[PDB]
Amino acid sequence: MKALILVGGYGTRLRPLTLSTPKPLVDFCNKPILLHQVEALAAAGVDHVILAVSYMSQVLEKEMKAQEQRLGIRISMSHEEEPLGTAGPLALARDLLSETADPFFVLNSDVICDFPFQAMVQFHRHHGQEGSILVTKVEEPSKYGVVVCEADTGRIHRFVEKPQVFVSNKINAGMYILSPAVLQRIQLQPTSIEKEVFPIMAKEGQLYAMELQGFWMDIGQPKDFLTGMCLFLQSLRQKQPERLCSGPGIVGNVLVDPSARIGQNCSIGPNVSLGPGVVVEDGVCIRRCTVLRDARIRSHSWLESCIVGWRCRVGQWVRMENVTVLGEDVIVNDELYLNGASVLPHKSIGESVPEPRIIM
Amino acid sequence: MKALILVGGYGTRLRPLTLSTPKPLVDFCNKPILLHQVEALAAAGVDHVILAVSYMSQVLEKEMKAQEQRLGIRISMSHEEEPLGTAGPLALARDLLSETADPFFVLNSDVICDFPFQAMVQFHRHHGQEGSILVTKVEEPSKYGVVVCEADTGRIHRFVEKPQVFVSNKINAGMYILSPAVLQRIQLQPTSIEKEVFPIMAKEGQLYAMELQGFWMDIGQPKDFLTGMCLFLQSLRQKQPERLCSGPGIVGNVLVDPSARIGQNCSIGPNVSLGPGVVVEDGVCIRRCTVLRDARIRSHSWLESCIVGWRCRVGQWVRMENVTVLGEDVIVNDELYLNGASVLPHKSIGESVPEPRIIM
Ligand SMILES: Nc1nc2c(ncn2[C@@H]2O[C@H](COP(=O)(O)OP(=O)(O)O[C@H]3O[C@H](CO)[C@@H](O)[C@H](O)[C@@H]3O)[C@@H](O)[C@H]2O)c(=O)[nH]1
Ligand SMILES: Nc1nc2c(ncn2[C@@H]2O[C@H](COP(=O)(O)OP(=O)(O)O[C@H]3O[C@H](CO)[C@@H](O)[C@H](O)[C@@H]3O)[C@@H](O)[C@H]2O)c(=O)[nH]1
Ligand SMILES: [Mg+2]
Ligand SMILES: [Mg+2]
Repeated sequence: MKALILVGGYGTRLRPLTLSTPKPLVDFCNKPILLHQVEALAAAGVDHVILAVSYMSQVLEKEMKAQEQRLGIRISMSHEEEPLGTAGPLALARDLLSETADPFFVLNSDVICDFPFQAMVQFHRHHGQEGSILVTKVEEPSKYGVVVCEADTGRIHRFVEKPQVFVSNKINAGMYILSPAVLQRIQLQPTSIEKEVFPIMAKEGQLYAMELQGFWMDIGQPKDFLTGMCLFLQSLRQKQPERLCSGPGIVGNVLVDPSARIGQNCSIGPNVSLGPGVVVEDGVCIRRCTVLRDARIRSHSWLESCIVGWRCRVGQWVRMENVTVLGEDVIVNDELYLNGASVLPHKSIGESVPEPRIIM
Repeated sequence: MKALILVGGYGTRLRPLTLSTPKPLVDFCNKPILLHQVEALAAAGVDHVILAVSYMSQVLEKEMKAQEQRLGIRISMSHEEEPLGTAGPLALARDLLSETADPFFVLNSDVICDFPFQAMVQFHRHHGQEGSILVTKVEEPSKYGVVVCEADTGRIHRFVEKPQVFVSNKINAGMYILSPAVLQRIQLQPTSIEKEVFPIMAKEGQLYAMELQGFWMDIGQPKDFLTGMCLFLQSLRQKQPERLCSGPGIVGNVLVDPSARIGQNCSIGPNVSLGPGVVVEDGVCIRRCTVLRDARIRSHSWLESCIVGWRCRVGQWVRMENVTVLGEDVIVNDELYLNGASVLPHKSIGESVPEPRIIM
């Protein structure tokens, strides 16, 4: 029983945080998102997880080394001297997938959702064919590829990976189960699975469609990070009300790390996740924001729908709103108004930005 | 000796403040604008003052006779039916100035400066002509009437109401002394004094000029009101350093009324005048602003180059900048941003203003 994760890649959409660390390694509610996916695969029970590293590949490999001994599950990397796309890692790991005649999971690392994994392999055993997709309805189609879905069998009549304005509402949830019979069709050259093998596979009608229960979201865009974090905090309050912090100054659904410190006389708005090692001073209001690790936020400041990078210092009386992303080790001077600014790492801002723009 | 102050002008430039209370009654460094002038006229030793205001406002009619026994000098007013310009007040009040053969003072209500009234009056007694003006050098002469001064004879060759050709650098500063004789040049019919009667007086040579010493500023405009306040605070620091409030949480030239209450752990920036009865909470940073009376500013908020009207309640974590003006009885919700927003009285605001505009 082996599962595949397309880790790495460039991650060009989440850019001001992915300049410093790779996209699977960024902290989504005090844990990396790849860590969430491998907790799900370890909870389902998988001996071997194959993982492809096309990016930095030091500081992604050492964390997998460390996490193998905490999970107790054997992990493998495959990497490549050139980017094989998202299809080509199947052809690279074809032998280590081919020695066992088991169906294998295929996951995108940016996807966070409730994980239907072994209900999905029961679905795959029921219909009996080679390829199963996950499908979730999403309001805007053009973000993510769309499938045509029928009633009982769920056989996909027609596939298209880049949607038109009104072609369909059901979106590919980016989570697949592939048999060993499909890697004989894939080639060694760098291709992309979401467009090459799915169109030709949709010609035969071997693809079937598994629905999802709830809160499917990608974290690839920096806005999508925030709304997916809000959805995950809601569903975490559903499942584990224990874990969310309750306090008199805390309103809504707030997740605080133990090493994080909250100064008194301050309000924490809804849907806020505080990383490990942060310190929030007296009289700070922060709503719908994600603060990563070791970040200091000074007194009398207001932050709303923002992402604060690692080792960031926010001055006093700073107002940040509208998806202002701060890179790693960014120092913000006091009495500044940031609206919509994505700030590149190791930068300091002298003056306020009134409009959304990228600060180099 | 008599003195005529021109008030008029319900809607000249201080508009959200004048919607509630007439222009000479609003507070400028914890004193009304008229009260600065009539205190300087008491220091001049004038015997009777008369204000010509084209509207009968009942509250100021209470105020003047309430003031005149502390002042020691009787105060009268003169009301015209339709506004006769700025000369018609002198023509309508001709009898009170013509009954005694002494020079009389003419003032504008918006002009505030150090008033050199004994030096001015002697200067008029020494030169002995029909009218003496006070001029001052300003960087931009376009807004003001600009005189040409002869060297050491203070005689004015030319008086133009407006420039547009840069006749000179020195401007009329709103300070006239007029003889009884020039009473018969004016007519009861509506006209304007600085447009009409000064030019033909300067053609003869009866107009004379004296240059002020320091910090002339108009406070007609609200943007001009703030810089006039910041300039008066520095000159008042030179004159009365012990009147200006000093403290560890207080930075720069700050004038605090003893009834005002300032909370703990907050930094009052430079050039800030607080009204009587204001309440400043914890962590409020106020720079270059003027807070009128009974106005409460809640905690953790930042205000910079702003005017706060009477009986105002400002929410927490609010950021106000770019010369914003609140009218009377204005309540601002918490976590808002006001940039350039001029606000009408008795209006509550529940949205942030991104750009300068007027809110009704
Ligand atoms: N090793 C390797 N991995 C890669 C490469 N390119 C992409 N990957 C992995 O492939 C996954 C998807 O890549 P994206 O480029 O972020 O995909 P997308 O534009 O968001 O669209 C795809 O994902 C959506 C769901 O997240 C799908 O809905 C959509 O149809 C499509 O499959 C990511 O986790 C990334 O790590 C590569 O060149 N090399
Ligand atoms: N009674 C009455 N008084 C008036 C009227 N109009 C103006 N006043 C008063 O006359 C003074 C001048 O009015 P403004 O219209 O505001 O003049 P300005 O644009 O500021 O220019 C004048 O004053 C400048 C200094 O403040 C001068 O530099 C300039 O030469 C000019 O005289 C103010 O005190 C105003 O209250 C009126 O129609 N009737
Ligand atoms: Mg993606
Ligand atoms: Mg003016």
